[PDB]
Amino acid sequence: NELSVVEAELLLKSSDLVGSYTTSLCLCIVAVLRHYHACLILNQDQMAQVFEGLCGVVKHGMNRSDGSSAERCILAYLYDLYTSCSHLKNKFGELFSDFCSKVKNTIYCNVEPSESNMRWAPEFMIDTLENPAAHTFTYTGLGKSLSENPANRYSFVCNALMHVCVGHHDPDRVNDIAILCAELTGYCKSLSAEWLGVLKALCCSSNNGTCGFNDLLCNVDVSDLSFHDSLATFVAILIARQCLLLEDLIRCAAIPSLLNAACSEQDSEPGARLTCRILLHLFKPTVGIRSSCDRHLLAASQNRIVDGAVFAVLKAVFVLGDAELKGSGSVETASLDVYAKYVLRSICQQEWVGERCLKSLCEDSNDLQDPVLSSAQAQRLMQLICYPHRLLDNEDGENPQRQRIKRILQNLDQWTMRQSSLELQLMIKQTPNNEMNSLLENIAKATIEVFQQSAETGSSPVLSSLERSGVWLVAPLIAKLPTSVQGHVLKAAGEELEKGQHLGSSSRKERDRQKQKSMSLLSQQPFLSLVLTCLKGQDEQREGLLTSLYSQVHQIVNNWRDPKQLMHEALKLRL
Amino acid sequence: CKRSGRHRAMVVAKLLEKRQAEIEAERCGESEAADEKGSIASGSLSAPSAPIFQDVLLQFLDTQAPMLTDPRSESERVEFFNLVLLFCELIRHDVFSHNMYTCTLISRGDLAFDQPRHVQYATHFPIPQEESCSHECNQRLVVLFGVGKQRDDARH
Amino acid sequence: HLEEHLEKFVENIRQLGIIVSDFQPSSQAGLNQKLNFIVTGLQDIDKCRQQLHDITVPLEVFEYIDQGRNPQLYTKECLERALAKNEQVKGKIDTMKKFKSLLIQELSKVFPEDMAKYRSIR
Repeated sequence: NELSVVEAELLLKSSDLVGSYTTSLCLCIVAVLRHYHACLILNQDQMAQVFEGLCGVVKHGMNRSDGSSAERCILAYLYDLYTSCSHLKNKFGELFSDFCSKVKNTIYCNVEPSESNMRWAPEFMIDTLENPAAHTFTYTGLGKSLSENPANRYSFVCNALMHVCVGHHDPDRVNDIAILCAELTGYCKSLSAEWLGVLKALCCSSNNGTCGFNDLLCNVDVSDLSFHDSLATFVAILIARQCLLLEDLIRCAAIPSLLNAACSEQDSEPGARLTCRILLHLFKPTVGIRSSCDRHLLAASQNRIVDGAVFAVLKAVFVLGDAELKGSGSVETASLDVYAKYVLRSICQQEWVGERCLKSLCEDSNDLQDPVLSSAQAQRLMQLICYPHRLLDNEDGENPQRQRIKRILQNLDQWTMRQSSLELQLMIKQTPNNEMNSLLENIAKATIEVFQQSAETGSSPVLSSLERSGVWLVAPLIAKLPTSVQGHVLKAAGEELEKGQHLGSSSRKERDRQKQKSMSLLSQQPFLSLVLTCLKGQDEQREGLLTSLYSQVHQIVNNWRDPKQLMHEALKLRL
Repeated sequence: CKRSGRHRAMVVAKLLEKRQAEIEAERCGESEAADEKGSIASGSLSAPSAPIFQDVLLQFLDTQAPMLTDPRSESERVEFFNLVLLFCELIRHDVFSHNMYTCTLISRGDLAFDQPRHVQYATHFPIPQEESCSHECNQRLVVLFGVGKQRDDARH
Repeated sequence: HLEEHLEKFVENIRQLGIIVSDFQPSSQAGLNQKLNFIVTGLQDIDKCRQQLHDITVPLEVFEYIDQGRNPQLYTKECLERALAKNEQVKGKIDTMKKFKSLLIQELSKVFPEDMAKYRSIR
């Protein structure tokens, strides 16, 4: 915040550090502060000086319209703090009205992109592309050449992709050529609208005409799968300055590559592998950057995007693992069916992805509303969302949905509360309207064994005793379930209390141990807690559970003729 | 360990740094006027010595760490990683009664005598309150680790 | 020296025993009394070592540390008064120098012959 006074003091001394040391290293401060935006936005007293301090430093830059990318990105973060707080609208609302139109006009280049058909020459503007590694190229004049002709930006992209693959793959050199690519793209106002082909033609290698600009496929090799690590890092720094928007990135890059991933032969099966790598590192030898802020720019830049694309990413991952491949050729020479599944597990092995998806499904179940998935193929899919390192479950029986229920209830704890409850509530809409009876018998036999396993745990602090006694936990999970489920299990809880007296056939030896278990079921307060929530909204469930209260009250009045007053509360609970 | 993000960790310290001193202080001033009952209340004088404050919440958290000092198990490592920063920000915002938070660990440190967890606690808890007082911060760091001057080289 | 280390260990053991006795001592609380006795023995050994050293201290620093005064600040006033009196006598000497300078030039201007004779004599 107090670099503004330093800028005002050192303006008169007039070194080269004006606009450079207080702005380029300011972005390093910005990158850490953007990455911890949630801590700053939480408390509303320290951050008020931050917007005041950031404004006073760049108070000679409110009226920018053709500035550099680093000048725009800090002012984009100035827009980010202003947008993420309504209380910043009050004190600097007078200096934002002129600031709103000039900043947003750079970002509002939303239009159908230029579909020009210039005959692609692989030699255009060879002066910069001959050796851009040297610092002899002044970078203020390079942006003037790109601004006068849009075709200069196209030819710069075409030949730089030749240099990253043919040349040595050092991680330090590719960072420097990405920095000049990032600053020159954000140097002018409307350079983000011309990216229509390279985001598709780098991956779509089996269309040949639908994308255009065939020099993108021509001058570089496709089968090499080593320089795309540098390419994925290069576009990661490129998107970190908001040079790649997301309003038409789906129309330009994503859905052309989705059809060419799963439904492709070996002509674009390495191209199908290129679909995986550009999206795996988009949100998550190796490109080892020394700057730790550069490894955390993408996590900082992810705050402006939402969960509106991850389910679309994992949609094509399943279909890439669904359409069988045999002509592949063990990382890439094997099939891309299992390699898509490797992407599927490693995405949810990230702890950020698992918590962010489960809170979204708790908000609304429309994240996984796509009917492309089958029954059991979707059932294992959210189990990856439930747990990444889980074993692959067994094959289906006559009741595939019932076996999915029984596995999650054998291992109940507090931490898997919502993902178990999410697994139930997706299953009532995935079951069609002709076969709820199939789901009704699925919740018949799977819930009577819950009643057995609640008895089995009964037969053989608070939180440690809670997780061994998940019948305490399943009743709030039942409480999330709709009223058809509780009405159905009252029939299920009714019939097990009917057979409690009838087992043994009034034996001297066999009935009494079963009747010992029957009054034991009365003794466990889980069983009353299971049914007291169930007494709301039931029309015919009287006769079932009261058969237990028939014979239990009959024996105790004969047992009373025989711990002085322990049975008194045992009689209040039936009242 | 399942859900993470230390934006939650800042909230719980900041949900409770001000609430422990603004709803108990309304009843502390009621206790501050009626705390003079004979020699026993004068011998204690709990309210005028220090305001009444929410305390002894540290004893719910010291039990849940058998050997929580290792990264070899992945789930409990981020449990321990969250544990020390949460203990740090209670001291940073003065969330807890640090007058008695210190004395309990002194009593645990004194009555302690593969190392025991109370030795593992005071070794690895980060206190951000620096240069406050030598009789509270500096002299506490010395006496909690036995006798021996080889620790001064790591100080160097 | 080792007497200071023994006194510091004595203070640390006394503070630890005070904290242990203030709390509920579950273990053998006689270990604290043994630590206090060892502290007293170390203090006696330090007294014997200082008796071999034969170090002398005046009593004014005792009420200074009763106020809590660090020895460094007592040395501050010691060096301050030494330098101040040095400056005072230096200023007195310099004023004496300029006074006899006016004496020499006055005796030269009114009495040239005997002043020149004494200049020859020295």
